[PDB]
Amino acid sequence: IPTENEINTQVTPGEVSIQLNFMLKVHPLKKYPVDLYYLVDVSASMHNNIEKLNSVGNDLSRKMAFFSRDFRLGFGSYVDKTVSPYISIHPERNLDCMPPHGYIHVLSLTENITEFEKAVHRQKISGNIDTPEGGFDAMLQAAVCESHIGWRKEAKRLLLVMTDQTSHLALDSKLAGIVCPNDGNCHLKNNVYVKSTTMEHPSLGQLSEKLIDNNINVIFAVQGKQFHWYKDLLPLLPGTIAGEIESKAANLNNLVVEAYQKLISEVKVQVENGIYFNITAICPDGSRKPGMEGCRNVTSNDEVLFNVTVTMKKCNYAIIKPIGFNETAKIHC
Amino acid sequence: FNLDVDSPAEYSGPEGSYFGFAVDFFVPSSSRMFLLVGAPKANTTQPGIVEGGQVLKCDWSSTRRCQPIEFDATGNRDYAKDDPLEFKSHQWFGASVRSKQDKILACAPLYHWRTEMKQEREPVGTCFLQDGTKTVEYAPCRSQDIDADGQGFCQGGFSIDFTKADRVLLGGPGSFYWQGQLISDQVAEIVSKYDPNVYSIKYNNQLATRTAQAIFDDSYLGYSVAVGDFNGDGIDDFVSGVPRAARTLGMVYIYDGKNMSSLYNFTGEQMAAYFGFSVAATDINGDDYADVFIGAPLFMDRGSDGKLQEVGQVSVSLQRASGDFQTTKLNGFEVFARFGSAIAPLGDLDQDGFNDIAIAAPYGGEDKKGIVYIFNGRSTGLNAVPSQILEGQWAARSGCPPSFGYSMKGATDIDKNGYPDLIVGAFGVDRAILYRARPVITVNAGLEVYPSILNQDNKTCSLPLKVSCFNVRFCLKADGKGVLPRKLNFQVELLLDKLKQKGAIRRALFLYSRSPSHSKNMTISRGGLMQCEELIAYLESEFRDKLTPITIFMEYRLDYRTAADTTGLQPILNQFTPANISRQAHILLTGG
Ligand SMILES: *[C@@H]1O[C@H](CO)[C@@H](O[C@@H]2O[C@H](CO)[C@@H](O[C@@H]3O[C@H](CO[C@H]4O[C@H](CO)[C@@H](O)[C@H](O[C@H]5O[C@H](CO)[C@@H](O)[C@H](O)[C@@H]5O)[C@@H]4O)[C@@H](O)[C@H](O[C@H]4O[C@H](CO)[C@@H](O)[C@H](O)[C@@H]4O)[C@@H]3O)[C@H](O)[C@H]2NC(C)=O)[C@H](O)[C@H]1NC(C)=O
Ligand SMILES: *[C@@H]1O[C@H](CO)[C@@H](O[C@@H]2O[C@H](CO)[C@@H](O[C@@H]3O[C@H](CO[C@H]4O[C@H](CO)[C@@H](O)[C@H](O)[C@@H]4O)[C@@H](O)[C@H](O[C@H]4O[C@H](CO)[C@@H](O)[C@H](O)[C@@H]4O)[C@@H]3O)[C@H](O)[C@H]2NC(C)=O)[C@H](O)[C@H]1NC(C)=O
Ligand SMILES: *[C@@H]1O[C@H](CO)[C@@H](O[C@@H]2O[C@H](CO)[C@@H](O[C@@H]3O[C@H](CO)[C@@H](O)[C@H](O[C@H]4O[C@H](CO)[C@@H](O)[C@H](O)[C@@H]4O)[C@@H]3O)[C@H](O)[C@H]2NC(C)=O)[C@H](O)[C@H]1NC(C)=O
Ligand SMILES: *[C@@H]1O[C@H](CO)[C@@H](O[C@@H]2O[C@H](CO)[C@@H](O[C@@H]3O[C@H](CO)[C@@H](O)[C@H](O[C@H]4O[C@H](CO)[C@@H](O)[C@H](O)[C@@H]4O)[C@@H]3O)[C@H](O)[C@H]2NC(C)=O)[C@H](O)[C@H]1NC(C)=O
Ligand SMILES: *[C@@H]1O[C@H](CO)[C@@H](O[C@@H]2O[C@H](CO)[C@@H](O[C@@H]3O[C@H](CO)[C@@H](O)[C@H](O[C@H]4O[C@H](CO)[C@@H](O)[C@H](O)[C@@H]4O)[C@@H]3O)[C@H](O)[C@H]2NC(C)=O)[C@H](O)[C@H]1NC(C)=O
Ligand SMILES: *[C@@H]1O[C@H](CO)[C@@H](O[C@@H]2O[C@H](CO)[C@@H](O)[C@H](O)[C@H]2NC(C)=O)[C@H](O)[C@H]1NC(C)=O
Ligand SMILES: *[C@@H]1O[C@H](CO)[C@@H](O[C@@H]2O[C@H](CO)[C@@H](O)[C@H](O)[C@H]2NC(C)=O)[C@H](O)[C@H]1NC(C)=O
Ligand SMILES: *[C@@H]1O[C@H](CO)[C@@H](O)[C@H](O)[C@H]1NC(C)=O
Ligand SMILES: *[C@@H]1O[C@H](CO)[C@@H](O)[C@H](O)[C@H]1NC(C)=O
Ligand SMILES: [Ca+2]
Ligand SMILES: [Ca+2]
Ligand SMILES: [Ca+2]
Ligand SMILES: [Ca+2]
Ligand SMILES: [Ca+2]
Ligand SMILES: [Mg+2]
Repeated sequence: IPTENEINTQVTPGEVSIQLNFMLKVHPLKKYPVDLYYLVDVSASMHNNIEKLNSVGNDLSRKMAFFSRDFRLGFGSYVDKTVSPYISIHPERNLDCMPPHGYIHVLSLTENITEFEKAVHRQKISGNIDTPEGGFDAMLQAAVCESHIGWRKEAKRLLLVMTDQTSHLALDSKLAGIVCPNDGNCHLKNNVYVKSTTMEHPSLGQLSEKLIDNNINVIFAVQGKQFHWYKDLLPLLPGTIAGEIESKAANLNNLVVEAYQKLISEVKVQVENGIYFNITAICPDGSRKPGMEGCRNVTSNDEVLFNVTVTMKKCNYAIIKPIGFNETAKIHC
Repeated sequence: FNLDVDSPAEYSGPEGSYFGFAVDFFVPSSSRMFLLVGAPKANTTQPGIVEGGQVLKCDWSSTRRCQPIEFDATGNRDYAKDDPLEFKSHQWFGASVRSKQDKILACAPLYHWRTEMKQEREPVGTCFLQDGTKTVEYAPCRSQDIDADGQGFCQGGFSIDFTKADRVLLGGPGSFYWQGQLISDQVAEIVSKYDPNVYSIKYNNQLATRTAQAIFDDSYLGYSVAVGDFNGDGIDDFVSGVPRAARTLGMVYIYDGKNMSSLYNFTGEQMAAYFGFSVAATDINGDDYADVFIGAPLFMDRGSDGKLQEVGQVSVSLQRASGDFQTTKLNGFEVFARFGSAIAPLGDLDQDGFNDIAIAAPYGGEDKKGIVYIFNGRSTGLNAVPSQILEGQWAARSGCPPSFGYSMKGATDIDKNGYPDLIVGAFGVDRAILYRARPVITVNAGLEVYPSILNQDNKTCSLPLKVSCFNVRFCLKADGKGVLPRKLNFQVELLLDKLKQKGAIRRALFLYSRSPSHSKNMTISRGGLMQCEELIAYLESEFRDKLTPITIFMEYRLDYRTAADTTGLQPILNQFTPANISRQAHILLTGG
């Protein structure tokens, strides 16, 4: 009904006040600053993958700087919770390995790219027992720890998780005697996940919430058959995509760009919080889908709006977020 | 709906011991009854062991004293000089407790031993079983098949249960690269075949699952267990959750209790919902067919707005004589509350003829104190609307949330009032609470009005002048199952012509009272026929409105204080019984 002034939001209108059908215009800009964070499983099975990515990011920055005005790059490693039965707890325990660890943020986002190469080759490999690796804790930490990693409030915040096997689940922790659910807040003292042995892995609900709130788009880069695993989870984490690292590997740069042009090629909406809302799609081409399923292939230029029908039954403010975006529309008998 | 929440019995344990991580009833074969509470991180007297854990027996009557049960006062045994055999420190003893008459079985799922061939530390898990006098150890997963390739990380005792025929069922989620494993051994053999000097005891009539293909790796069979007949043989069959099976889609295996042959498979619906975290078996529709309840605490539901909300979900699968199941699902209510973390059969809580059940949301309610919902069984299945909601009364002491409801056990009548009771653990605050079932009273009320159609010019009665009059008669009887007082005191309040509010005039009043109201203390015998009482009430120059009927309304309320027993447990009225009724009267209009 009433539309706020001075816009200054990419979703139009930016604020509305209805008291009980209107259309809101989302429109992605072409040149987006980009924040790429490589979060990588450094278990044994990844020895080939680490060796590969020693000097490949240096090349990708070419394509990305061509895709994005600004481009910054960060790096962090993870393995598993450092507690039995996830690791062997013998005071010893065959080739050059580093000790296991929950998660270490090693390099904050920076434009100077050679720093990334120097950091990755300096990286070594650990090892544990159970095949799945506790990746979700690292994901949550890289998500909420905004200041430490250095996510820019303007850039498309891409978290590339690189692994080869399935990730651990929250209730898995119970085996280790860890039964205190994840609290979802940053717990890095010296760039080390100090709560790896005290809190459970984050559940998909907590992780989705933390990604959407911090506006992080996840890219699952995996190798083995477990790609399908991370693929079948995509419907549960909106604004996330998966890419298969093919056997020989080295498709990392091309994979992440193919994944990048797919979120610029999609604008999907999600509302948070007694009232029902009904959504219809308005893509460049004539297509009419429910809001939860946002248009795809969307050219960066073309406008894209959604209808909202508000019908209150019982006599606060709701928020309508286009996933992947940082600007939003707040809406207020 | 009949759980006493004003004065439940509260028990506490040492701070930081996770007192209340597992609870159970101890009922020896005509003897006193006790509570059992596990304290897995409790420090112990056994020398050189830190947070060995223990299991406390808590008195029922008089003081709420909890004394530990001595299953093993020894430290770590040595296999060779300065070569420890086992590592009881942080073994989490008491993390799994189950009782059966004189038998108490406790387990330490994080117990480690080095193995007899090399110097390692492998969490094979262990248990200690205690009957009348004897106390034996039971470690079916510490054997020759060591390391992850076998039973090295099996963590035997992660979940346990008994069968009707005194047979122990144990789950080991870490066997064969976390394919999980189930093991069933006769109590008599665990006793007889025990040997203090043999570390890998062999039991003759043992039943166990065989290692399988690698596709089943990291599935966590035995994460949770339950027992019940599901093939009509009389022998309790085995039920176990496999939360990581089917590509983290979860499953529930059911094996024949006679020879560990696969019987049935439940498969989850949502990935990573942990379908199979909790499991229970009980006949919920009184069909004498064990029904299966399966928890998925991390389930996410998509509601109106499309936003996925992690609320958890419980699947209620009713067994039918044919063999298959009639499955109905039941979502949570509060986000991140993990509805379905714990599932506890309660027996016939209200003693209505259908067993009931409790489902926990340990991380729900105000400030995440934890909640326990109660559901009543019906002929048609389970009533999906909870009849009672139990809330924790403690806040985050440190790190770990209260977790009220994470563990709980029912179906035992500890006070012997005819109704099963319930224990609820909250280990995050080191507490356990016993909620006792109040006896349910069913009340039949009657109300008659004669003559129903009044005649303004009748004027039969003589006011202590004359006025038209009629008779109002209220009857009452009550009875109930279990233990209750012989005389039940109800107070009945009657009002005349309610549809006309207080601000408006009234027309029908009582004779002896000259008032619209009538109260009466009424002492009716329990189980007898209807005690009735009738009184006269009279009714134009004082009111113009005659088109609005005259309602004669009656409400009744029993006296709880006088009906309570010696322990203070007050009776309660059936949940679905109107506390009031009404009849009507009208005036003859002109007519002729
Ligand atoms: C519920 O769901 C569960 C699991 O989801 C079901 O349980 C699974 O059932 C299947 C089918 O019955 C089981 O697979 C069987 O595997 C055996 C193999 O025996 C194993 O043990 C032998 C002793 O070590 C070993 O020799 C075998 O060798 C393996 O490795 C070699 C390679 O070296 C390989 O070539 C073999 O094939 C084996 O994989 C093996 O370790 C197999 O014999 C069974 O096959 C039958 O039918 C096939 C035809 O396809 C035939 O070729 C065989 O000869 C045999 O007649 C079968 O594939 C699986 O192990 C079970 N897993 C678990 C965890 O229980 C359960 O059945 C479901 N129940 C219901 C009611 O739905
Ligand atoms: C059962 O009994 C055991 C002891 O028999 C208790 O275990 C002790 O618990 C206390 C907690 O109150 C621990 O105190 C902490 O110690 C940390 C260092 O411990 C490490 O180093 C020792 C060797 O020096 C190792 O043995 C040990 O395993 C660890 O590797 C400190 O860093 C902690 O400091 C922090 O907390 C204090 C508050 O106490 C703050 O003031 C500090 O600023 C800092 O934040 C802390 O002091 C103690 O280490 C434990 N000992 C052992 C041997 O484990 C159990 O708690 C007890 N359990 C129950 C249920 O009763
Ligand atoms: C949500 O994200 C959007 C991003 O699209 C954001 O709006 C953008 O904010 C950035 C903030 O820097 C703007 O970028 C500036 O653009 C102007 C003109 O193009 C530049 O001159 C600015 O120069 C900066 O960068 C230089 C080096 O790169 C520095 O030397 C200099 O000091 C400046 O820091 C700067 O690049 C961008 O123009 C807007 N775009 C739009 C469409 O508004 C928005 O603010 C975010 N939402 C919230 C709530 O913050
Ligand atoms: C554990 O015990 C269960 C039963 O308690 C058992 O499951 C049953 O096994 C029997 C095998 O003895 C199965 O019976 C067979 O079924 C097939 C197909 O239905 C029939 O074709 C077979 O007929 C021939 O075999 C008979 C064997 O007695 C002959 O007598 C007959 O003349 C035929 O030649 C045979 O009847 C049965 O189907 C299953 N299931 C059930 C519900 O009965 C399981 O195998 C045992 N597992 C062990 C011991 O590991
Ligand atoms: C003016 O009002 C007076 C009363 O205020 C009224 O007198 C009534 O007369 C009838 C006879 O025509 C009486 O009828 C019986 O009354 C007793 C009450 O003591 C009832 O219990 C009787 O019903 C019982 O038996 C029935 C079997 O036939 C059952 O079906 C029923 O459930 C009862 O158990 C029966 O009604 C009546 O009692 C009196 N009134 C009173 C208060 O006693 C008079 O008729 C009115 N004026 C006119 C012109 O009628
Ligand atoms: C970008 O990073 C490189 C990598 O460290 C920096 O090169 C370093 O320069 C310092 C001098 O300031 C030398 O002491 C280091 O040995 C150099 N490191 C390497 C690996 O050669 C470079 O200075 C950085 N650029 C900016 C603008 O900060
Ligand atoms: C526009 O979107 C459609 C689907 O929404 C794309 O069609 C897909 O094309 C890719 C290869 O480009 C295939 O792998 C998919 O199987 C196709 N799916 C469907 C449903 O057709 C189409 O390619 C997009 N257009 C452009 C130019 O990329
Ligand atoms: C939204 O509209 C569709 C019809 O397009 C209808 O089926 C659905 O029930 C509506 N949702 C709500 C929450 O009203
Ligand atoms: C009488 O009971 C009904 C439910 O049976 C209830 O809705 C109503 O409010 C009650 N009336 C009074 C006066 O309490
Ligand atoms: Ca692992
Ligand atoms: Ca059976
Ligand atoms: Ca049944
Ligand atoms: Ca019942
Ligand atoms: Ca009782
Ligand atoms: Mg690995």
